[PDB]
Amino acid sequence: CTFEYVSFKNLREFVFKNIDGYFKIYSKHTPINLVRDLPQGFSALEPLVDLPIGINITRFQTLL
Amino acid sequence: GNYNYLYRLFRKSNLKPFERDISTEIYQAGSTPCNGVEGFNCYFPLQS
Ligand SMILES: *[C@@H]1O[C@H](CO)[C@@H](O[C@@H]2O[C@H](CO)[C@@H](O)[C@H](O)[C@H]2NC(C)=O)[C@H](O)[C@H]1NC(C)=O
Repeated sequence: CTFEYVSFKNLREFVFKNIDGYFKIYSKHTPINLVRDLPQGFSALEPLVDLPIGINITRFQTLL
Repeated sequence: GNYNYLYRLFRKSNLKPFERDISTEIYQAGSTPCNGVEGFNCYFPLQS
């Protein structure tokens, strides 16, 4: 508990990397109309959160 | 003697920069594995 912050039709893409204890989060939102897979195209994700966790990560799980 | 301050002298690898290790796992010095029990060739990783 070293940190706490409180703030198919849509595509949400994320980048999660942890370098030297810094957890960098990139994101980009766009509307889509496709039910098969990710649409073919190009877009750039932008950083919003840089959280210095200092925590070793080897595995992750997605919550629905 | 203030023995409340601890430091680590047993670890299988050198740390990366800006690393903080809180592992309590028993250091394995010998070839015999240590299944959570310390003793000969099984040492506590922290020193006071
Ligand atoms: C992150 O944690 C993993 C374990 O989940 C570490 O992998 C271990 O590394 C040690 C040597 O330092 C080995 O003796 C263990 O057998 C490894 N365990 C597994 C399951 O791979 C990894 O080194 C850790 N990395 C950091 C940055 O601390």
